[PDB]
Amino acid sequence: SFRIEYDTFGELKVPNDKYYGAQTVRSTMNFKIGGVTERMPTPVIKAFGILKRAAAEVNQDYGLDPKIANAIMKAADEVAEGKLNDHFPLVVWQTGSGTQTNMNVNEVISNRAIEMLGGELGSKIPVHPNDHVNKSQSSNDTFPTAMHIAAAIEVHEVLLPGLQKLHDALDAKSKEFAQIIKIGRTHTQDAVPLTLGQEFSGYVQQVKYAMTRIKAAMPRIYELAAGGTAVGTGLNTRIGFAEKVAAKVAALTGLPFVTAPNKFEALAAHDALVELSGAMNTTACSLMKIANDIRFLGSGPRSGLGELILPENEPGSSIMPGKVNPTQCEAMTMVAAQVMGNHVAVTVGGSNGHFELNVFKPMMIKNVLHSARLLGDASVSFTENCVVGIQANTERINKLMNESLMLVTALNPHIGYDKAAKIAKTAHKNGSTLKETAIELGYLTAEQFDEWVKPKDMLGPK
Amino acid sequence: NSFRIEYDTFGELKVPNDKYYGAQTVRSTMNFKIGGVTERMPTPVIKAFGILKRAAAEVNQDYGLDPKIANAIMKAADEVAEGKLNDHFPLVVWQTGSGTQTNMNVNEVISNRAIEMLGGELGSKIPVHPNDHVNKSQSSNDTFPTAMHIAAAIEVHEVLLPGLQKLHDALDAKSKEFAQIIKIGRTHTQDAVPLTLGQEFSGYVQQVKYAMTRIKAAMPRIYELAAGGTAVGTGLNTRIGFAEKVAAKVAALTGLPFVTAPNKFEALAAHDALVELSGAMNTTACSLMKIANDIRFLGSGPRSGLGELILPENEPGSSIMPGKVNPTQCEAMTMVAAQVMGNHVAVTVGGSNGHFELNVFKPMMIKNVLHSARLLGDASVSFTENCVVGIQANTERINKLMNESLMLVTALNPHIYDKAAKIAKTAHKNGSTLETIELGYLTAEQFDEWVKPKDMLGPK
Amino acid sequence: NSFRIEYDTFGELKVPNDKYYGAQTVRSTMNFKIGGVTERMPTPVIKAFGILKRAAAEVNQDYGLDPKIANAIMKAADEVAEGKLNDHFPLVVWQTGSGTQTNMNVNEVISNRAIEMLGGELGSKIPVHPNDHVNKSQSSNDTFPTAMHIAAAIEVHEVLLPGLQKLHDALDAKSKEFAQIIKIGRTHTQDAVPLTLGQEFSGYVQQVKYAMTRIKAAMPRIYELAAGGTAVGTGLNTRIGFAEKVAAKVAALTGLPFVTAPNKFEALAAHDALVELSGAMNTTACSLMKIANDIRFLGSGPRSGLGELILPENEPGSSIMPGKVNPTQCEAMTMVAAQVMGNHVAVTVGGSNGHFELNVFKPMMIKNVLHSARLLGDASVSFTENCVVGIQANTERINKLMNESLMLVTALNPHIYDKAAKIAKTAHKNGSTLETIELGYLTAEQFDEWVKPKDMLGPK
Amino acid sequence: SFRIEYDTFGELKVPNDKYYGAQTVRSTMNFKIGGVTERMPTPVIKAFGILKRAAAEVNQDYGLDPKIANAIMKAADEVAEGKLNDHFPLVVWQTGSGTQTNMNVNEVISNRAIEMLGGELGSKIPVHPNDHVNKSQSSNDTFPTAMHIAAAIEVHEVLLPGLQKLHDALDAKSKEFAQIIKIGRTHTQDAVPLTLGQEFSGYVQQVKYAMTRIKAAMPRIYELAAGGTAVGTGLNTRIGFAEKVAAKVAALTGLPFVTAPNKFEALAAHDALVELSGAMNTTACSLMKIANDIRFLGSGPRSGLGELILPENEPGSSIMPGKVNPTQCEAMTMVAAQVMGNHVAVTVGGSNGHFELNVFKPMMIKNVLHSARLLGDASVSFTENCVVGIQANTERINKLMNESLMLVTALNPHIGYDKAAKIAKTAHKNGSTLKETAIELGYLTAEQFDEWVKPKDMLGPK
Ligand SMILES: N[C@H](CP(=O)(O)O)C(=O)O
Ligand SMILES: N[C@H](CP(=O)(O)O)C(=O)O
Ligand SMILES: N[C@H](CP(=O)(O)O)C(=O)O
Ligand SMILES: N[C@H](CP(=O)(O)O)C(=O)O
Repeated sequence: SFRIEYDTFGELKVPNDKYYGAQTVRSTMNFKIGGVTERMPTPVIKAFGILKRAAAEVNQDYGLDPKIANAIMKAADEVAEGKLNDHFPLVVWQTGSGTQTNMNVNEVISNRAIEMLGGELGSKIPVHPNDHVNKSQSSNDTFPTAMHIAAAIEVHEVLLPGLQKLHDALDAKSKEFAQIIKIGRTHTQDAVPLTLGQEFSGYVQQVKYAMTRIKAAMPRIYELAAGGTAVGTGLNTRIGFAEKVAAKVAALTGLPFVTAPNKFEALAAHDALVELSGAMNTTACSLMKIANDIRFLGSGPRSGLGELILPENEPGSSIMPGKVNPTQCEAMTMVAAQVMGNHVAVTVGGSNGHFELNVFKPMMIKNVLHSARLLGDASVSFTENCVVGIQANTERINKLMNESLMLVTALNPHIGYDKAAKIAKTAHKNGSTLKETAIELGYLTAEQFDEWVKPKDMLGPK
Repeated sequence: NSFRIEYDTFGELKVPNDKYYGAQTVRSTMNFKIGGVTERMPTPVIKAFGILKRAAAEVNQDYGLDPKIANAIMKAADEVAEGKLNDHFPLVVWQTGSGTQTNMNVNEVISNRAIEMLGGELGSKIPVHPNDHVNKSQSSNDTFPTAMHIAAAIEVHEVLLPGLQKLHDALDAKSKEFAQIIKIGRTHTQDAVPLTLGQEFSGYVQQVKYAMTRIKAAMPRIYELAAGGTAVGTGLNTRIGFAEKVAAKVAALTGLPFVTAPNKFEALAAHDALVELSGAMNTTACSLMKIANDIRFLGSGPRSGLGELILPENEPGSSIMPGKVNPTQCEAMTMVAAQVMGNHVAVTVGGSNGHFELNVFKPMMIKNVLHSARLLGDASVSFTENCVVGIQANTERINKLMNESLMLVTALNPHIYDKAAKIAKTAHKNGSTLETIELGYLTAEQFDEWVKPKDMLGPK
Repeated sequence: NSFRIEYDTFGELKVPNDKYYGAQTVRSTMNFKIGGVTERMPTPVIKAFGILKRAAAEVNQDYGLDPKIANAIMKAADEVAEGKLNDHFPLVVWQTGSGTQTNMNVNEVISNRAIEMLGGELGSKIPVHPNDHVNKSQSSNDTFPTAMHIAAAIEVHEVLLPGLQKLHDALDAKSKEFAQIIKIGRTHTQDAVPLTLGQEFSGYVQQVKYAMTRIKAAMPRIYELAAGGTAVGTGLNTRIGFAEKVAAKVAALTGLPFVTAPNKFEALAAHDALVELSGAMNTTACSLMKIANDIRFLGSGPRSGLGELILPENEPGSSIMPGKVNPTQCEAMTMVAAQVMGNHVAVTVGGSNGHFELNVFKPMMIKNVLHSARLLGDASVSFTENCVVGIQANTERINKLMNESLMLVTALNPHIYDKAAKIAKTAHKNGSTLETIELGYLTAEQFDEWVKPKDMLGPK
Repeated sequence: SFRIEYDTFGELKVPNDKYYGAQTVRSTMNFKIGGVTERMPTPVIKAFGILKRAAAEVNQDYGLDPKIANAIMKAADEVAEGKLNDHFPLVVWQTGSGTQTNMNVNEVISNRAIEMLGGELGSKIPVHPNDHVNKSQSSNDTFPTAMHIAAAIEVHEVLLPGLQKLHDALDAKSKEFAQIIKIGRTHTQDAVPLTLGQEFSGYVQQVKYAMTRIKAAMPRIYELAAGGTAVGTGLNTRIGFAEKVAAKVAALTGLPFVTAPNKFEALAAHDALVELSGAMNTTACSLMKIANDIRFLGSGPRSGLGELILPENEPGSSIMPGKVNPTQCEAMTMVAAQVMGNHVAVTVGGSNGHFELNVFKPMMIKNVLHSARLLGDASVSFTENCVVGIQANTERINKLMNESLMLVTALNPHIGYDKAAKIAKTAHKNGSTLKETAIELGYLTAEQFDEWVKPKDMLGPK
């Protein structure tokens, strides 16, 4: 059930049902940091598939045998399509260049291509991991290329679609709640009116701006390092390889990938991952506020604010009979907190480049992909399992709004804020309504108050 | 307008005649124009340098320093320590990472003030030489870390812990005062089962008690002083016993248990103790965020919020929303909490980036630690005196909110939770009281026996 | 010693006769004693308030404000904006989370200075009333955010970007100057293949160019002003057109493309644009950490380091290690970089903690954003003028380090990597040159043809 | 291959080969945030096993049938021993109280106990998830209890043993290198001498202090919330239950667990997790410095510092023939960066408690366990695969040290620092040695220099 491969350190049993070789087994022995939970994220593996596919096709221009190139392309496609995920056992906590994973990809594509050409697994015949699959490449330019492909795909496939669904659901609710006049709260204190639609329009703008911020952080993610080789010079690669590989990846993905104009900047730093993480960090601040507001507006049902009725997805507590909780708000705010921590991890990695290579690469892409996936998935879940089903408690909203002492703000231009403040202070002290306190105080008539104090008229400038 | 003329190996320098600093300091002001006066080395570091140079001058008498000179250095150093010469320190945090510029600034000011006391000429280095006398047996590499730990320890003992002690005592007083008031608990922000306002406040008391324990637990390695390590930690060109004598002198002058760092390489190459102390203040900030934010929300209204607490009014109300008054001390405290968390990340990045024999992020690290300690201390005093001590319970409102809670039916769980859930769901749907006799699970007399909030405050 | 007497609803207040602030400001100094003078509201916020109140006064003439009063408010506001009245702002960042105390401080100072210009009595609110005239059509809730964005935009355009532009141009000059010098690359800190010192520096140039692009990309939503939202964003008790006219007036006064925020609820309830701008400065800090740290290590020695660069000497050497000179500008820059990263976390925590219609972490958020922008700007100028422009290449040392590198045998990969690895391993073990003819893989003439560093700088 | 269970929302197919029930399947449908990578960490599941075992035994004092109690204890033990890991499919990104996981544990222990008593899976007969397995408990007090048990075990079993191995290996090297005189570097510049043993003693102290800091952060992790129930009052639990459960967990683990003196503090906040994360954050700063120093000291072999020879564990690069890299230093520094980010995630969660319950619990324990595991595993790997095999390049060290211009510091007390500075400046400008420059300058004789400038004599105070 094992074959035998060798490196300069000894012989290695390799499971016969695995496409990886001696370098990968050696790497599993040397980097036992975290369990299977710490394995290189799938999107990086798939991006390596896309990248090696592109390199194999392009390398035909620079002397790669079409028969071999074709088999490498088919094997690479299987990696990209997630058919060979079980042949990647290596953790994030490896070489800072992601060398072990590049070798893992080179070995798996080599042996799968060998199998397709009816060769012997482990023979490197006729497909050699270094001479064919890694031709014109280093880990130094391929791992960054895989990071940017993986990041771009996760943003377009998961993060932005998630935020789009949340935007559309919040906007629907904004329109639905456009007529409902509620009380504003500033410093958590009773303030002047606004519509529940107006409050929700704030959330809509925040999510719209989140998608703008993420798109604004993508242009330099579309720059691929492929062609820089060891130090960015492109030593032992051919003129045009960098441009052709980038164009091939753009064609394969339908995303506007281009070669990095400066390969030194592309290898020595991952400032684009720090930039993208920063956009997701801003998104996390927006989502924390939206989810926390909805949590508190839905609080009660009796001794909270109780302005919103949130959908019940789970049965109530057995220890507090029938009690139901804003559980999607909790999942979203926990994700928001995680993204903020991930961002600091990305920042520390990004700041610690040395000369020609930043060697924090696996850690940086792990945190960026984690944040993008969590934000995308949480946005869908928060939308489908909370936002779309939110109802307004119109009776309660109307009571809380009408009872607010700060409706006397409407009397500011009519009787001055000194007299308005006396009415509010007196009504508060007496447990009285504003109307009767103003009549008893003799600042206006019952008919004047009913003309000057209409919530419907306090929703815009005059 | 009045300037004297000093020289360094780079040229002549105009030095204001009314300043005790010299050529090294003026040169440093020309080379490090990063941030305005707001970015000047914090006063506690300057004062700690005063204490340290005072200790070194006295101790150096054992190692050949003229008592006449030593005495004048001690008097001038004491003036620095007492904050009499703060205007003679114009240098910013954003200087050499060893804090060399500030050490030289201290050496020059003490030198010229001592010269003045001995009737010499300012700028002459006669008879008190900044390097040969004031900096004798020392480097910036061991003195700046010594000043950091002295400054940090004094700020913790004089500002941070006294602030938290006042907050602890005020919260504990309120816990006792509110021990009889039964309110409704909130979990997930939802109506929960009863607890006393005293019980809720006892949580806050424990958090502040544990904050003080955490800060004290982070101090033992702050009491380790680098003084004696000189350039790289070997103690090259310093005398045997100097390290122990200077530490003992600082302990005697401050009444704090300062000792020489057992490993001077660890003391110069890293400031892990500042990262540790920042971490304690970071935990404290999480506790204070929770306490201040809870009190903010419990005080919300006065009508369309929770309105359980009445917070003292310290300012007149808004003119834009007439008479509106806000939990302003809660805002100051929660903004401070957020600042401490950011400061902690700055300290961590500095702490992680030591190179070989010297960490050269020293000024940035102590600035953030002193900022956090000062803000936490001052905010704790202000939050205590201007909010906590004056908090009142809205007993009428609390009683209504608690009695009306559907989750009082939890008391019926051991008596009759399936049936309890039906009562709560029905009462909720009907806008009825837990009347809902109608369901026929108990008599009016049984409900009055089985549902007493007074009995739901403990295990049985 | 000279005091006048003002009143609020809480009592009488002594106000220094030589101060333009009033009862609200003195009350605020009594209630918010958190940090010393170092924690005072940053000057750029005060100046931005000057610009904003100037704009409001002029625009308010359309909505019934007496031109005589309006004119005096405009002159007094201009003095605030020009930094003539900085001593009349004693309030700290750690106040109300809306920045209400500072808005009142601005309203009072402009009121009393305008009163003085019109020959009235200081403290009288006659004929210029702080609330009725200077604060007309406004709340703190929409004015403080407006001041934050004006202050942030001006600091970015006047300090941060000019600083990075100088650094970009200086690095680019050096890139061109060093375009012919072939050095050894380092990956994992290990000896790698050649690149030019110009190529390495072109990396730094791109990083700074992209930093300026990132900051500019983060500005569009900073140009959105909240002015017109008043209390909760509805614009209650303000006039139609006021929001657009005030934004257009600020744009005209500053020459920056300020516009009214399309959604005033988003503008009051959150400061996501400050979190976005802080994020751009956070990325910039990662770029500058790398550039400054690389130059620090490349300049290391002069004998037992890398010693590829000769950094300008700006200070005299150490007296403790005679003549020793250090990369002090690199230390100032990397300490600033670490500070920006911490500041960013403070901004993020504040930004995440909005409640309903108002985020009340406003002063803390703008303090951290302005701190980061100022430090990055000033450090970029200082690092440029006092280090980068004067950097020299040690061509003799660079040439030795590069020619002796075992990884020049990489050039032989396409000619003869198994054989290339044997040559490197043998030369290393023997302390020999790549002589190692002995292995017999090529002739002395073939090696001289196949191994030219000049040919290893590009793809073929 | 499926049985059928019901909740108030519909019928649910439950795989017959799974011990979880309707609440768990419902939770998998409602919380699709991240894949299997985001599943509740195993140590939390195992800690739930220990906790439910303790509760079942103790509950016999308060009316739980011994027959049932015994079966619950056996099933709980299987969870604790990691025999039933595949029956826990729920993610971290659930209810902030960890309610879904508590229910998952209650269901699995219920059905496994039912199976042991020959009952029908899904019947809740005779072992009821709520009435028996969750007896005297809430999620609010059990999830915090599981967090502290999991955290304490990870610290004692993984983190501290890892740091102990690193401490001992660094101390061995300190002793081994005690005679080797190298050049100190301050600001990265050539400084005065110290032994390689002295430099390594710095690292030893940092790791010793790391273990002290972690132990100093444990006392409040040993406080268990069990007994607080819903809000901390202990409503619907029995007097003595809190103390007995804590004592039982202490006995089962051999760790000094005690009941939290204040259950309000224990439910409303997780300040102890923030405290422990802070200790691991300080540890990360220490390990960043140690790993980065060793990386740079091992740099070359020719155009770096080259003072250390690091063990080769992998074959050299094929693109740069024979090039070998400090890969364990990279794994360690990437872990250090991750711990710093995790710490910010923990801090944000810890700061955001509301009234009687902090609902960031799963996110906080995930980050704490991640940091502890990574630090522990990286410490072992860095020790075994780098530190124990480090050699000194004595020839190179001796050259770099003897050539340093700052050996003239030894002449400070003999000829004053002004004359010493002239010698250094002149020798530098002339490319000369200190000795001959001092003779040519005429500040001392060849015999005086050889007496006054001995590196052996510059290693201590005089
Ligand atoms: N990691 C690369 C070499 P590779 O491309 O083999 O990963 C380096 O040493 O710089
Ligand atoms: N900064 C110190 C020496 P000093 O004591 O002069 O500050 C160094 O160069 O290592
Ligand atoms: N702070 C504002 C009002 P102001 O404009 O008085 O600052 C509020 O109470 O919402
Ligand atoms: N989560 C608890 C109830 P449970 O114990 O069922 O998890 C709450 O609502 O406070």
